[PDB]
Order: sequence, then C-alpha cells, then structure tokens
Amino acid sequence: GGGGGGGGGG
Amino acid sequence: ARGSHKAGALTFSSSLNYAYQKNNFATTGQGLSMLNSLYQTPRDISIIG
Amino acid sequence: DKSTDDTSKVTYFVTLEREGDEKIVLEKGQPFVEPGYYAEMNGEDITESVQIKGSVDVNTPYNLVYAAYNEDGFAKTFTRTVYV
Repeated sequence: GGGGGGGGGG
Repeated sequence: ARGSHKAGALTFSSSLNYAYQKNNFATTGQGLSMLNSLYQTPRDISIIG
Repeated sequence: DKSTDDTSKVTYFVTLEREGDEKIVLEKGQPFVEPGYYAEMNGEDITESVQIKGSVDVNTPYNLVYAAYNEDGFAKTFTRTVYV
C-alpha cells in the first residue's frame, strides 16, 4: 500500500 | 590479474577479478534504532554518561 | 576533549512505614499515645529523625503529620488525624 509511520511518546 | 598476449594476427587477453566486502550497519528507522533513540534525548541529559 | 560528562548525584530515599490507624478518635481527657512509626534510609534506621508536625489537644473537642528527610531534602510523609 503506502507504508505507515508512528507517533511517539510524551 | 589482467594480461594480454599477441602472437599473430591473433591477440588474446583476459581480465579476472575477485572482490570481497563485509559491511555492518547502524540501522535507522522509527523503531528502537540508534539515531531515532539518540535524537529523542532532553537537552539537559548527558548522553556519554 | 569531550565536554558533557554526567554530573548526577545518586540520592537515597527514606522509607517510612506506619503503625496503627490513620484516623483515631478519643474521649475528652483520654490521653494521646504515639502508635509508633518506622523510618529507613539506605538501610540505616533513622526513626528518631522523624518529625511530627502539630499536636492533639485532648481537652478541646486534630491532625498530625510524620515526615522523614534524607540527606538531600527528599521526604516521605503520612498523616494521622485524631478527633475528640
């Protein structure tokens, strides 16, 4: 498809 | 090794090569990698420590 | 030459446990006794260090705070309310 990122932590 | 020879009229040459390599990489990416882990460091924290 | 060597100190917290009840109720004139307490800092008993803020009048129908401080300030506390 189109590759997914990931948000981090805070 | 690369050699030629002439005897004629007729010439024959030959180039032969072997090439090795061994890489090790410091992986990148959004996961638990070395750089993505380095940049996520507060400005007051001592890395080398 | 590098610059940013860690500068931390390792501080050791106090461990303060409780004896008895949190709330306690008595009748006018029935004296207040100390239920007790236990305080520990780096395995060294420091219970004699424990400060108790406030008091409890037995003849006026009261909350007491017990604290223990280590060698850098960081405390461990708990309350004991008493009524009459």
